[PDB]
Amino acid sequence: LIGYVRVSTNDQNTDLQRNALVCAGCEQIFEDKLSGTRTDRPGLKRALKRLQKGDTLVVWKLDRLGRSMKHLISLVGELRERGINFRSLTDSIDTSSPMGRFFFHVMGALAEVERELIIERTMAGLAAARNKGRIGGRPPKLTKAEQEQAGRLLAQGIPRKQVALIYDVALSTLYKKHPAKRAHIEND
DNA sequence: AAGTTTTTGATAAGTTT
DNA sequence: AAAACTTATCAAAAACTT
Repeated sequence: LIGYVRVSTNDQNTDLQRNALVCAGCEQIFEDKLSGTRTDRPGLKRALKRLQKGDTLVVWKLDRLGRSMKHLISLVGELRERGINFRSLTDSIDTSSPMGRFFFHVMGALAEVERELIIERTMAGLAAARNKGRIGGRPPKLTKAEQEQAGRLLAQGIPRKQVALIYDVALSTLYKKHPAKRAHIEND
């Protein structure tokens, strides 16, 4: 019984989603913009607040919409959470009551596969690029010639809280050998 | 742009002469 | 034995790739 509208960037395809619900017999308007960084609902972010947690929702173009990347499915599954579903017209996407709900409930929950295998496709251009031509991981800032260097420092007269200063390693790295000073258990 | 695989690093898990 | 101290968990990372 609600109502929402999406903007792309031009006022050309705005009236397409605007008065698109002009007869949708809604009750509330929710215009917004994307001009900024669409990484934080750059428009009408409180529509989910003052919403009828009991009755259905309203929005129509899942096309031009914030709906993006892997997350577009992650949190959108909050409809089934409260008391709504969907049922626009531009895309008569089967929804509304259980007719669509439990018919497009395994379309967003099973939507895994839609890209769940891209977990392999993506690993293709990587598991291959690997082989012997560039692994693809944090580049070592410490050189092998400078690693074994301390192989005889603190073995002739060098302490601990001093061996590392010109190197400036870390606050957990350094020690990667035999014991040092009593007591155990990590944390970093 | 959703990933790895290495090789990394400031905060939180831990005693007894 | 209280917190010194060397740990083995937790992000961000610079390298890269679908």
